[PDB]
Amino acid sequence: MMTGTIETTGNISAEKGGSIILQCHLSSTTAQVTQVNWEQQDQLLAICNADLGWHISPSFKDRVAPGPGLGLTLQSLTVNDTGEYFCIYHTYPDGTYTGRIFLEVLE
Amino acid sequence: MTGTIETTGNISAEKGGSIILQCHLSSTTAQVTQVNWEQQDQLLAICNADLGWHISPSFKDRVAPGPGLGLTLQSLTVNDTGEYFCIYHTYPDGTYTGRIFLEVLES
Ligand SMILES: [Cl-]
Repeated sequence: MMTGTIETTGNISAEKGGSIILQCHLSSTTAQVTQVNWEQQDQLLAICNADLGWHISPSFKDRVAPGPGLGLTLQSLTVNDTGEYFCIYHTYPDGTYTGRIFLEVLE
Repeated sequence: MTGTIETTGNISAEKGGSIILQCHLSSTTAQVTQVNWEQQDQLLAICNADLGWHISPSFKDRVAPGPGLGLTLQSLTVNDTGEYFCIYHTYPDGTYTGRIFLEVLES
């Protein structure tokens, strides 16, 4: 019933120390994007709210720049950064769409 | 981090009658972007701070918005039995979820 789909930047590799762009895109729906959250299973990274702008959560402020667009740029990568990241689009009237990216930080 | 959700709890109600599902978000000053009413599988309604109520079309006959941020179900059937979720999408806090289990009865 819900027609939106999400593309993402895929399952990726960067190396210890570097940077990476996390990005998604919502296709195939005319619904309004009211907010995008970036999260892990257990943690919030950042929110773009259509009305209010970007908020980066304090534990990531140091090493995360908003954008480009609705994406996120991770800096100073460590091994601990390995795992799943999620771009969560909150929309009206369709509701929540979620894309997934797996990151692996290399030895 | 700081918010908590009260709900109307776990409920029994009678085949054919009506019920109010309600949640309240406390202990956070964060702005509520919208509140989704969902089952595990499906969206029932969204109340969005800018756009107002959307009642999802397949539920329009049996779900009336309100009171406030809650939902009223009418003409319950045994299928209506299950989990309902009130999912607050907020800035800068993120998502808080309240749970309500509905068990619908004969006699
Ligand atoms: Cl807002």
